[PDB]
Amino acid sequence: AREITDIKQFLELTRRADVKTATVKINKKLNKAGKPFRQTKFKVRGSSSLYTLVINDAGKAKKLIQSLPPTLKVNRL
Amino acid sequence: QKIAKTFTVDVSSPTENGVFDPASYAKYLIDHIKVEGAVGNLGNAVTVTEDGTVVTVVSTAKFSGKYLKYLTKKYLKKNQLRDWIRFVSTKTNEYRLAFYQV
Amino acid sequence: AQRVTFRRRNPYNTRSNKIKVVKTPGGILRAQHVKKLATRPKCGDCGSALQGISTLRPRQYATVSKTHKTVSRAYGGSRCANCVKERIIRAFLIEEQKIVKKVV
Amino acid sequence: AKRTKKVGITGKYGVRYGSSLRRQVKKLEIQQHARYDCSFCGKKTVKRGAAGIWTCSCCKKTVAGGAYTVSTAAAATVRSTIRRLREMVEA
Amino acid sequence: LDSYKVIEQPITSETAMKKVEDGNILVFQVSMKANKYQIKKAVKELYEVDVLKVNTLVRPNGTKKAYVRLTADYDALDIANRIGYI
RNA sequence: AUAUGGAUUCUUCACGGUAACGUAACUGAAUGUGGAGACGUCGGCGCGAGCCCUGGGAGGAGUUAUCUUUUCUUCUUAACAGCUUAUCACCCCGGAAUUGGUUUAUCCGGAGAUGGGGUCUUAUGGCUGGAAGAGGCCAGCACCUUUGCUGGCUCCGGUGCGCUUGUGACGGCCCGUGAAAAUCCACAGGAAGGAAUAGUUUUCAUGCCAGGUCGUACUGAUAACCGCAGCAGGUCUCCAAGGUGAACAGCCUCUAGUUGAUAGAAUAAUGUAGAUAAGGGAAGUCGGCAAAAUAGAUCCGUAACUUCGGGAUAAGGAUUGGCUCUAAGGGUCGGACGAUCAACUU
RNA sequence: UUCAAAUGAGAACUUUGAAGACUGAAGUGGGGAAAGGUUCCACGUCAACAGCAGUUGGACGUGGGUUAGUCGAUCCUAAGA
Ligand SMILES: [Zn+2]
Repeated sequence: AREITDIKQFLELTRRADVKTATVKINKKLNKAGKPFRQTKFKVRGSSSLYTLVINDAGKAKKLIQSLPPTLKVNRL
Repeated sequence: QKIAKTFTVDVSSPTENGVFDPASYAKYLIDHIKVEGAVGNLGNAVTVTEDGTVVTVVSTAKFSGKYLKYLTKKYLKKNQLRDWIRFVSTKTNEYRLAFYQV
Repeated sequence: AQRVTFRRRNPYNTRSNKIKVVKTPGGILRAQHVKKLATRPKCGDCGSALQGISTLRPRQYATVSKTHKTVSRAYGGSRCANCVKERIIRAFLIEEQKIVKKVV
Repeated sequence: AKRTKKVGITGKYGVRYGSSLRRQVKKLEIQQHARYDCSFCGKKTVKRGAAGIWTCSCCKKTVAGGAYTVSTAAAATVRSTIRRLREMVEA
Repeated sequence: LDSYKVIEQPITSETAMKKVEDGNILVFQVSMKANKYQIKKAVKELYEVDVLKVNTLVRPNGTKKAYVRLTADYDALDIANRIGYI
């Protein structure tokens, strides 16, 4: 399993003609000081690797789930 | 530095059936709790308040849920109330005096 | 206080049968056979080890790129960076001495 | 200080083997463990290994020589005689 | 070795009849000379199916047993019904 | 087998750094040379892992005549991938007596030390993905189905002449110097061909196909092997907790395992194994045979003889429990001390 | 070693529960190499066998069971043939 940090590469990867399935995981964490935030993980299945992107902001994850390609299968949880 | 935790205990199921009282419970707690040494050293450090439907303890010194379960089992065995009542937990630091499966 | 076992048919404590004890995500202790260590490549004259070149097993050099097995200079992956200055200087001086002996 | 009166290195042999044999091995064992001078180095780092073979720690050299000392009197005198026979044949 | 010598019998013990149900795996008895290529070929050609893998084992009695797994587009229950034994 | 991207080129076969060297790539025939595979035994020292020990907290179980913030238990993180991490080794500046740096162990410096600044191998650790969705521990709710549901918590640390094991740099020993080949990689050499209209790149990234034959059950020994047998006998190896203790000795205990070996009733002489004994102390017997006595550790002390290394634990004396204290022995933080933390020896 | 129940024609010896002890991590524990060859598991069963017994059994009768691109052999060479 690999990991990507830049979002353009993630979107590009969701459109590699070989990815079929993705998964959206929700993790209730805490930011080491006082507050529980809702970290989100996007996991795209390749054919020899599995790629992952981690977002802490909720709005960015909403925009991701919005602009995901409308041809890819997505397992919520 | 001294962030006070709160311990709330439900007593209802035995209380409403004649087999329990909350006032002796609260007095037993307030006079057997130890601080740094023997009992009787609660100088505005812990506070026990009875309500009949909830018993509340607030402390600032060393305290835990295990200490409270220890003192409660002591009280119950002294009053011959094991085999009928059992101390349990519902949330983190919220407890209740349920019944053994009669 | 939990005890472990070999995981292959070889029951002896030879060179190729080396165990580590590991804690799995299931709560238990388990053996794990480790592989042999790697030696750094050596100078062809100096005998010393070489910089830059990564240390692996022999076959594993067939799956690594060309930059992990060489440096950017003459005798890049075989000689020493100091056993090369010497064999430059000696060649130059020998040709010079030959030229002077032919002049006289 | 001197922890032994006379046995020295051979103190490891204890009471065994007889006195004269220990007195004989003492000379050779003191010889074969000392450090000598490298000539191509200027430094005193020579040290035996595999009798006959004397190795420089620095300088990575290797010389042949005696079995318990770098150079024995016989080969010294042989070298002297060859050095003497050099001039009479140069001219 | 024709594909009538290769596949000899089906195995019908009630421990084997559960793999065809849950695991979707046909258990066969093949000849001591067939290999994992010929077994795949013969099964595919006799029952027009999609074989995913074949495992084999030489039993203590002397013969050789095959575990042939099918793909998600077929049903070993129905195929064994067509062969007759269930 | 190859297609889609990327890089190189009209200077045909790439750039940066003074240097150690760096990188996503970045052609190389015959012949030649190199490296790994590839190696003895011991000693202490440093580091890492599992186990042991232990503090706070979140749940569950035990005891409670009296006492105990108590006793036991759960609190886990695989191969693999990316970023990063050190002893050694190396480079640049500099030019050292008033001799310096330095290991438990004495070696190093004009053949360039100490010092300042950098480069490398990644054992080994740290973080992130794999991965909490898994596994563990709890609470509630439903049952003549052979089969389920929903909630929670799964966190933060300390210590070491500890045990087991891996590994690094050193030291010692030899009239003893402690395998070979398959296989893989690189270097030197410069054949051939090609570009800029398409090549070169399959040692850069992603994408497609396949991986055959035999073993695989169970025991491994006071019942599975070899002994005429189901014989108190024989035969190679791995893992391995707490106390007492110098200790893998003896004695007790947790996790696992066993409760197997004909039984019942009485208690004579004898036999076998284990003990005590008044006064005497070898008078017994061929003969102190067999038994008895001594025994750990700390201190005072120790002869003849000697191949000077030994004899030697020579011989001969004295002490040892429990409890309350005293003095000595360290780290890390602020430039004489000031604060705090931790261990077990005398 | 002991108590009760269950099964059985029949119980000191089989099964369950309760108590009492033992091996004491150089084990009476958990795995293998060679060797053995079905001794593994289920069902039934007691003519003989397990030096008393037996409803038990590695016995007796009938069936089930061993799945690999990554663990071994296969490949290499050593002393030697
Ligand atoms: Zn020298």
